[PDB]
Amino acid sequence: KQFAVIGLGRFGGSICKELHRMGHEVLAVDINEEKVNAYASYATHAVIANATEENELLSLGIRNFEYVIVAIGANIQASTLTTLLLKELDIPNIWVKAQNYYHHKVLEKIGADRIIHPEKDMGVKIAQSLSDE
Amino acid sequence: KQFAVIGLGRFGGSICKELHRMGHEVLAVDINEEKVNAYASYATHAVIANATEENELLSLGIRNFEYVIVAIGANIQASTLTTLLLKELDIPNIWVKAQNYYHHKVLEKIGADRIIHPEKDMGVKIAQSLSDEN
Amino acid sequence: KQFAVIGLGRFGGSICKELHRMGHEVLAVDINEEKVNAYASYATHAVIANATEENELLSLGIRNFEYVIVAIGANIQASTLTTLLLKELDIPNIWVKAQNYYHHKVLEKIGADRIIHPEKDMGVKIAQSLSDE
Amino acid sequence: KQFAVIGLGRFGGSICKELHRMGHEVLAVDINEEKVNAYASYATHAVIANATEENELLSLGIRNFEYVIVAIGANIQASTLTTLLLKELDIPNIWVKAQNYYHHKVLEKIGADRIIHPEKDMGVKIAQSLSDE
Amino acid sequence: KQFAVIGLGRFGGSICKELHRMGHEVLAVDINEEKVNAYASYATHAVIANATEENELLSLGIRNFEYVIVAIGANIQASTLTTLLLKELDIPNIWVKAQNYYHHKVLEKIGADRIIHPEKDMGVKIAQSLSDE
Amino acid sequence: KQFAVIGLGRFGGSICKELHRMGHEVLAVDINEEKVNAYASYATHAVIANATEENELLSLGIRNFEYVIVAIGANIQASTLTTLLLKELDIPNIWVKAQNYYHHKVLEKIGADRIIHPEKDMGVKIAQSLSDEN
Amino acid sequence: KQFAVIGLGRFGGSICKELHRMGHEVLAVDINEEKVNAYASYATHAVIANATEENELLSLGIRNFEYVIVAIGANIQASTLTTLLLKELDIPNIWVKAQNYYHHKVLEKIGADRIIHPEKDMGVKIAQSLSDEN
Amino acid sequence: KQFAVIGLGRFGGSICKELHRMGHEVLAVDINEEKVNAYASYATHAVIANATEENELLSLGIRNFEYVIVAIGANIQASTLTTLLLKELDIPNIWVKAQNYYHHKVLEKIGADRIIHPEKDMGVKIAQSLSDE
Ligand SMILES: Nc1ncnc2c1ncn2[C@@H]1O[C@H](COP(=O)(O)OP(=O)(O)O)[C@@H](O)[C@H]1O
Ligand SMILES: Nc1ncnc2c1ncn2[C@@H]1O[C@H](COP(=O)(O)OP(=O)(O)O)[C@@H](O)[C@H]1O
Ligand SMILES: Nc1ncnc2c1ncn2[C@@H]1O[C@H](COP(=O)(O)OP(=O)(O)O)[C@@H](O)[C@H]1O
Ligand SMILES: Nc1ncnc2c1ncn2[C@@H]1O[C@H](COP(=O)(O)OP(=O)(O)O)[C@@H](O)[C@H]1O
Ligand SMILES: Nc1ncnc2c1ncn2[C@@H]1O[C@H](COP(=O)(O)OP(=O)(O)O)[C@@H](O)[C@H]1O
Ligand SMILES: Nc1ncnc2c1ncn2[C@@H]1O[C@H](COP(=O)(O)OP(=O)(O)O)[C@@H](O)[C@H]1O
Ligand SMILES: Nc1ncnc2c1ncn2[C@@H]1O[C@H](COP(=O)(O)OP(=O)(O)O)[C@@H](O)[C@H]1O
Ligand SMILES: Nc1ncnc2c1ncn2[C@@H]1O[C@H](COP(=O)(O)OP(=O)(O)O)[C@@H](O)[C@H]1O
Repeated sequence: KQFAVIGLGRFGGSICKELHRMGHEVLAVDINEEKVNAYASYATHAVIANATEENELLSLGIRNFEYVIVAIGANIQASTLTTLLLKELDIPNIWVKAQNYYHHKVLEKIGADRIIHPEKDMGVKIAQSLSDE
Repeated sequence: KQFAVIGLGRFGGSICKELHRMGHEVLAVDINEEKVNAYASYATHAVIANATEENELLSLGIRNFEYVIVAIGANIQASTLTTLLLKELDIPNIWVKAQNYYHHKVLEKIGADRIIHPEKDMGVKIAQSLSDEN
Repeated sequence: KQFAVIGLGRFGGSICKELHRMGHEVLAVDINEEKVNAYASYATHAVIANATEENELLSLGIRNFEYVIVAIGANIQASTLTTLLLKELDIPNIWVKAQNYYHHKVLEKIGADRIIHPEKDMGVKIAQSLSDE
Repeated sequence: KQFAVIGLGRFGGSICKELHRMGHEVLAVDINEEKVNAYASYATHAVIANATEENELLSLGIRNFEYVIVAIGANIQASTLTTLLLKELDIPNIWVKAQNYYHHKVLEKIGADRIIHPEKDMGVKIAQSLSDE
Repeated sequence: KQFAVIGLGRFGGSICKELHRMGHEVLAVDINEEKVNAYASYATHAVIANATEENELLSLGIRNFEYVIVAIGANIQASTLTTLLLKELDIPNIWVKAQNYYHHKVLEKIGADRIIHPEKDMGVKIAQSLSDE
Repeated sequence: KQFAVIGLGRFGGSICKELHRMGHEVLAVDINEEKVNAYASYATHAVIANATEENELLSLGIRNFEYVIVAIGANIQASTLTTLLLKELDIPNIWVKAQNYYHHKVLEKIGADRIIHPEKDMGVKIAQSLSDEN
Repeated sequence: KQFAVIGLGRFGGSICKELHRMGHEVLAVDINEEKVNAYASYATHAVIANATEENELLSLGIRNFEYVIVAIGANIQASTLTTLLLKELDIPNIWVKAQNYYHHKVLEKIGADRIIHPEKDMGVKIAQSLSDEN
Repeated sequence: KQFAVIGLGRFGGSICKELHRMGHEVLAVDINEEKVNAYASYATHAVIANATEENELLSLGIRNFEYVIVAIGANIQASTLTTLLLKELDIPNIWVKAQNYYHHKVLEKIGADRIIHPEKDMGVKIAQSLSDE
């Protein structure tokens, strides 16, 4: 019921739209103003903020959210830095989207609860569908 | 048992590796020679060919394969052109990886059996996992 | 007499201006509002619409037009998608502007009556002019 | 019979291929080595040279050629500078490919015998074909 | 008394300041807003406009000015295009600042009354001062 | 008759060419070898040397030259360092080309006999020409 | 006890914080207002001023300070010009942070009591630590 | 006696020169060929290699070296990735140069034995020198 998604892109935006359809309260935060306006109606709360600043994260109230999904793409440093800040806020579950194998290793060692690799993870279940078909 | 994957990238390469682990015969075709060499051991047959040429597709024997997966990325025209050629070869099932919404619409109307959107489709099942995780 | 041009750019805009001079009824449709305003006086009907939506095409009345020219440039997917929709509307003649060799092949197989390659096609007639000169 | 084409791109390359088919001697000059290698078999003489340097132009023997076509694209300064050098070499006929309206005006005033606008010029003859059809 | 300077840079700004000290009416036009604000007090009229647009030049009233100095630097195309527009406005005297030898040749042939090369022209008078010293 | 120009660029090269035309002996020194070769015929003596090294300056014989012009551009530190070395060699007249206002202040306080600002100084005489023309 | 630091950056800011911890009176001057506000609590006196203007330096009272540290970075001309002004104010000890080898030479000849090269000087003591660590 | 320095820049190059003077065997590795040539005489072994590739690190023999100093600057990802690879090679002591506070935190959590901040660390000892003076 209490979910937060950081980064409204192809992967992050899809999570907000799907969660909103199921009837869940989702907080969407993104630096780009156009992304927040587009997903303003698809999220319970839409915020234009920078996730790499610890002062803004406290203003949003991320510590309240049990699940935080960091879906920042094409900016690996922002994704790595955001998750490191979230552990200081003792977030119980942090789900991070990885970009490559090296980024996957860094996120694992800095304390990411679950690492998502949308291109690689989709292949291993498309292949599973082929066997079942 | 008879699968063909076109385009050995992040999405296409993952399918070949996973299918090979399960014990399936997979044909891997890619224009780039480095990709084919890397996945030569992970595929039953690895071929360096261009999927946009109908003469090369007949040489491989794609008509034999019941399932063909077009995993070409960052080259939308090659992905669109390859699937159009495959329908001429009366391929029963063609699975195509889409890049954006506009590419999804084009593939649907040209006769793609199943369209895959790895970034968008993963989000709708990650969100499903969140609900099931309470 | 009944012509429709989709995409008011360097190639599409030149067709509307030349046809208007000859005294022909031309319908101009383009997503960009500035392009439609600029060519509003150079076309019998100017419409701000998206050619990739089949609902808007029926509103314009494209099925009435015998000749439809798809002059969309720099957006290959929009050009490919528009021509595929037009064949559903049983348009007799569809002329499409191609961007590269791969786009030329796709348009040919999806049922484009005539494919135009302005950069390549101009070279083969400039060269012809050199021989005649 | 004696033609020279400068810049082996979409427009320049099409002229060399078409002239070669008709059986004409064409000299192809381009800074990029890949372009010259690709069109080496499609031109009687292929040269890797920079057209903005007056010393290299004399080495090629451009003054011998009666017709010189400057098909440099995406580099307006190189196209403008090349044609200015050619007039010093008293080239009888110089055909230049223009990029926009402002480039068309500059080429006209610096002494270009014929200015070609492939995107705009193709539209005025596609529109003519529509009327004749 | 009636002077116009286009481009408020190191060379253009120095002309406005020196002319203002001598008691002359100078119109300063520049695209950058910071440059116009800095030289607003050093010019009789300061305008934020683009010199490459013929519509804006007529609004300023450049045709009234007998002397127009085009001091645009680091943007050779803007400098070349601006002077070509000014000749359409039948400006009696046009003084242009050149960037290199090739730019000097282009400006001379498009009808620049006087071409200024601040780096090169200063050397020929510093050397003259050495002989007189 | 005895002039030395350091830095063969747009400003430094113009001084050597103009002085050579008037019939003066000019020594041209520059780190770049292409610049020295280009201006070898336009100078009585052309030398490929670094002006920031005091050992090379003595080899050239700069102390003999009464007028030394430091026309180094785009390298403010080299221009500032060269003029500081020249004062140790008790050069009577040192003319330096400045790059900006801050560089003008530094050169003035380190003992530059005359500071030249080609972009700014040309404007104040172009403006003077406008007044005399009207 | 009487120290002045000019330029509140990575190097200048570290000096003010460390001196403040030890219990010393430090004057911090910087053109940027955000830097002065950030280090206002870490310095006894924080001033927003330009060090290249001799009128502002007298207002601060730099002549009173025995030690002045010029930690201006990325603006070599400001660093060079500031130290030249300080010698006119007969400052006993002037410590300057250098940017490169050429800037090091200029500062040495204009009368800098001690020149600091944080990147180079840290390497020669990290290497010393390696030898002592066996 | 057995030291390896990765990245021949202002900080890395100073370590190699100082260690070479003291009479120590230093291996210098850098992607840039000019840096390796300049420091070839100042290091016992100079190698042109990429530290982000685990295959090249084994070729050099980094596992033999007890002390490895990662002095990569202006490329934070290369510095972070290199140190992560070194821990797989069970390097006893790894000294890393940090760029900012956020990079300092990441290196600390991924297992850097000692983190060096040349700009910040020099200030705390210059200030110490002032008190002692
Ligand atoms: N520091 C940041 N804080 C919050 N959101 C960010 C930050 N940096 C980037 N983003 C957002 O993350 C999104 C990443 O999208 P993109 O790079 O297109 O790949 P994807 O859509 O797969 O995530 C961007 O839309 C951007 O707005
Ligand atoms: N015409 C083609 N025929 C076969 N394979 C192709 C063709 N064009 C591209 N490919 C392959 O498809 C792959 C696409 O990978 P990429 O663009 O990185 O995205 P992804 O890894 O998500 O597929 C490339 O590795 C390339 O080798
Ligand atoms: N989906 C669309 N529907 C209608 N018009 C479009 C669409 N997408 C782009 N266009 C128009 O097509 C034109 C293409 O112009 P451009 O890309 O500059 O190349 P060209 O001028 O050669 O056509 C654009 O001006 C744009 O307004
Ligand atoms: N200075 C030059 N001299 C000769 N050829 C050039 C020069 N600059 C660019 N070219 C060539 O001109 C060609 C222009 O092609 P491009 O910019 O793709 O547009 P187009 O194909 O329409 O000409 C390039 O392939 C380039 O190799
Ligand atoms: N299209 C334009 N119209 C008017 N002013 C322009 C235009 N383009 C550039 N300028 C101005 O011309 C000035 C050129 O300055 P710069 O490039 O620094 O060299 P300089 O100072 O020697 O002229 C810039 O400050 C810019 O504001
Ligand atoms: N340390 C040095 N000693 C001698 N000459 C130098 C030194 N550094 C640079 N130069 C020369 O000074 C010239 C400066 O030219 P440039 O930077 O193009 O501006 P300008 O042409 O206006 O002087 C360069 O051609 C360079 O060869
Ligand atoms: N003229 C000046 N007077 C005073 N302070 C200055 C002046 N110019 C720059 N500074 C300050 O010096 C600091 C230099 O910091 P920076 O360039 O980041 O490198 P570092 O942090 O290593 O010193 C800047 O924060 C700036 O505020
Ligand atoms: N992947 C890499 N492997 C090895 N060396 C690298 C790599 N990336 C950068 N370097 C080297 O590290 C050096 C960093 O220097 P620089 O960025 O100037 O800052 P500093 O001199 O303070 O280290 C560069 O000279 C570069 O050659």
